[PDB]
Amino acid sequence: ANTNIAVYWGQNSAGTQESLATYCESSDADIFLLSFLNQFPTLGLNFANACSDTFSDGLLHCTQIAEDIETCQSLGKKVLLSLGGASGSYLFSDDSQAETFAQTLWDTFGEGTGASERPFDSAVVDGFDFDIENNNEVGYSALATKLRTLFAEGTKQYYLSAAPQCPYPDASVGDLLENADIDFAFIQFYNNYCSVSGQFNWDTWLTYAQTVSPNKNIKLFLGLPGSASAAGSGYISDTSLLESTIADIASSSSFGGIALWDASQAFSNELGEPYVEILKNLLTSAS
Repeated sequence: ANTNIAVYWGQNSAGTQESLATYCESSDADIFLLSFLNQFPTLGLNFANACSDTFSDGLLHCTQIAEDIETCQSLGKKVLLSLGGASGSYLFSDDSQAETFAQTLWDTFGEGTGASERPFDSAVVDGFDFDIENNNEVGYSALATKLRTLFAEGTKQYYLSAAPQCPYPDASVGDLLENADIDFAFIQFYNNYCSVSGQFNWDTWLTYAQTVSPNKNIKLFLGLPGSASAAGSGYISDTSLLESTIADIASSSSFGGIALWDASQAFSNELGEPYVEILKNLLTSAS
């Protein structure tokens, strides 16, 4: 499809973040990226105010999120766990360490049967997003490649995504995007020279999809802030500009839709219609 909306959820950018299920029951969004597994290989999660309980060892234990992942999935939504963010608390030393970690993710969050503490109990994520922000690329391609092998053990389709910023190549997930099979790229077109109103470089990303990406069918997403306060710059309130941008980029099989930072912002920002709704509708109208 070229009409999907992806939203990050978990970090409460707007302050007023509601439960994950609240957004899945909205109908404006299709893919939900839980933000974030912010610490690894030694596991640590952070979902701002949305989960506070822990196992004895301090690892988050999130029964409401677990319930909500299942609700979301019954409603046809996909829910991926996003690795990374701005914490500064993750790194792989090498490919072998990252391959071990694939097994860890599978057993902790996927359909793996290896006995592990499960932050989401019997809920099973639909895959993983790589929002690596520390400019260290080691291991992610090996991790993604190993995950693909493990997914065959499961009983549903799994997805891998990455969240580069628009400068190409990306200094954190470039190697991953060039060397692993990735379903979705949620490309950040703001806080950078290549934003929509700057020197918009969608063309470069299209070249990447068509000629570099191991998955030729990878779907590129226009990543935007969900409100004026969701990022320093790059918020687009001009609906004519949104409309013309979508018209330009929807013209290829590589266009997947729009990704938004974050749900709390895109759902609550009204212009008096929720911003996420405005975008969902522009996508379907272009289709």
